[PDB]
Amino acid sequence: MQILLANPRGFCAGVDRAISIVENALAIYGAPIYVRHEVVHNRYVVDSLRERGAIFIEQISEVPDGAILIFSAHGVSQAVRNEAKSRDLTVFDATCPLVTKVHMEVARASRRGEESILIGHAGHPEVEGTMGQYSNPEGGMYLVESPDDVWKLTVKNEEKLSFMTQTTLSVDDTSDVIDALRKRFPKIVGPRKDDICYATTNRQEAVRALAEQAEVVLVVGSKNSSNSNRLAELAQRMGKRAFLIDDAKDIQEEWVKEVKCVGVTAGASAPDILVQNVVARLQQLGGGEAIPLEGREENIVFEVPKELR
Amino acid sequence: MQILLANPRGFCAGVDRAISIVENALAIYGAPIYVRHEVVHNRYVVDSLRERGAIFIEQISEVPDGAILIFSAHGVSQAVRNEAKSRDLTVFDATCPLVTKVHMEVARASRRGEESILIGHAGHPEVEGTMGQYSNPEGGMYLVESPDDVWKLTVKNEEKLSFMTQTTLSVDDTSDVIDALRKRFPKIVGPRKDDICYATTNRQEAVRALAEQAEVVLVVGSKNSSNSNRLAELAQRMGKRAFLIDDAKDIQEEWVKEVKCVGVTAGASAPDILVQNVVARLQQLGGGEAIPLEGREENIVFEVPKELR
Ligand code: DMA
Ligand code: DMA
Ligand code: F3S
Ligand code: F3S
Repeated sequence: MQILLANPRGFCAGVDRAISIVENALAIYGAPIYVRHEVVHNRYVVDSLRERGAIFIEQISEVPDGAILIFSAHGVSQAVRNEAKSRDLTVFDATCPLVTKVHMEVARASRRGEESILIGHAGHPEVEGTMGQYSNPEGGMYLVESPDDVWKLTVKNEEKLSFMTQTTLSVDDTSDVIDALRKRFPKIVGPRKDDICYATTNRQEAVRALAEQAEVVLVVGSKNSSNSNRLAELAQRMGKRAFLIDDAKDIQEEWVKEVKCVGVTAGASAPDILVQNVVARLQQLGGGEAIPLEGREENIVFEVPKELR
Repeated sequence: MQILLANPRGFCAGVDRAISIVENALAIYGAPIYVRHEVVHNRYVVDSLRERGAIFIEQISEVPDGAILIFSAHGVSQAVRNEAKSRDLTVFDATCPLVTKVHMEVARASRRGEESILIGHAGHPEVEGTMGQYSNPEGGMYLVESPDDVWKLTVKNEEKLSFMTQTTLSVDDTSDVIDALRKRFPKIVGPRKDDICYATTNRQEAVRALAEQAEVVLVVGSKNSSNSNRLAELAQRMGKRAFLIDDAKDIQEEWVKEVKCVGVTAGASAPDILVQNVVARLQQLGGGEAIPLEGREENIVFEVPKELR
């Protein structure tokens, strides 16, 4: 059985920065360090940090006074940010710069009292944080997940309307939502294409290439990782059995039973060590040396705040 | 005399990467290493690299077969890229990712055969490279520098039009041109605001804050550096005497005599050592300890290609 590895795969710049922020905070201030929401959606990373003294909570009311709190890479609403500010807490923001970018556009629309539409998945922390940047009652902030949602949305004034998107969506599905938005609201303004980040776009391009060669695709990533789910979904849509797994232990023999070529990739929040263990398991199951496919080279790095070096 | 330092100032992520590409190529392959055009618009940087074995040329035809060629941070046209590709040369592209980003949009428009308008300064290498991404004869690629140029522009189809901008322009001036574009071509499409990079936006924001306290502003940068000139221009437009200088040696006593507060900043292509030397010179001219102003933190880094690390 041939083992192919998608390229690029794994850690993006926002995730590496976010994890480093927590690790450095722990090294500088020692345990415990509070983090609002899993720093990144990866069980291994979260479990490891917890073992190191990090405490993950969902609400600021779960954080003691005088404590150190870090916002996850997914970002937080202004309400959450203000609640933390009103509290006696030292705050470090690990929100990815590319999520913050969208936040600023929403804040701008809110200040102008102009309505905005966000394309994203309800319930996701990034959506909650981004929609949470809009506060002007005279305007409006709406969420749409599909063309159907666009088809039934009504706004106060479509002459002054803008849109933004979640950073980890399916490039193809989002394109369809945007087409619908422009057909429905011809005067709507937004980015050239979307707010989907480079890492998401690159990994989806990479898994598409992997899928046209592999019969089965394994995506290393946790169940609550949006970008990871989109990778598995993309492969499945291409007619390939694709599985989202946290570690090599989740691999079932039947999945690669008599398979001549299996492909492996990883979400933006999955550590390389997990991929290495998955490859080792596949090799125990008959796979040969892992072959990395040629791909788009990534060179972006986001540094931790000087205050945490 | 009080010395204030703008923040941020100096090296951006694109320049740091570009210089590192030339330095590492030299370290790995040794001299000579050929570079098309100045890697960055800074006399000191170019002179230093030349002293290290880099040979700056104007046309790829000046480069011998089997040699190593590097494209400057400003980018190159498709014609130049294809010329190098057909040659027996090892090519490393130091084009800044943020310039490449704009290149991609122009190529996209050319593919669709839709006309594009670039806001930029004629003669600049970045403009040459970006307009050089448009090839479709059925479309069109136009350059505009002012609102006036927009008023006089004639296009084939105003229904299918898009715009892009140079990365180092004046944020305020470009805003004026864009306002004119949308007023003239209501259906024109483009980015939310412009293609001015974070570094340019941040340095202009920083010099604005500096000029509010300083009576005189020294901008470290070469005469052919677009972003550097915009910093000096911004300070001068605020009513402060501004000087664009290559190094401490250019400082004239008369410029700062009796001056109570002098501010110092540097363009994206100027090394920090030059700023340190300028501060030293100002100190022997009566200046005190240099005081860094508080500013927007930058955390972006662009790694050199894996082959050159
Ligand atoms: C945009 C972002 C913060 C990505 C990090 O990956 P993740 O799996 O932790 O988050 P997501 O669920 O958005 O893919
Ligand atoms: C966009 C870019 C490559 C900036 C680097 O600075 P530079 O002085 O070398 O070039 P520019 O003339 O565009 O400011
Ligand atoms: S938005 Fe940021 S954290 Fe990762 S997947 Fe995208 S870079
Ligand atoms: S476009 Fe790139 S090289 Fe510097 S000034 Fe801007 S980052």
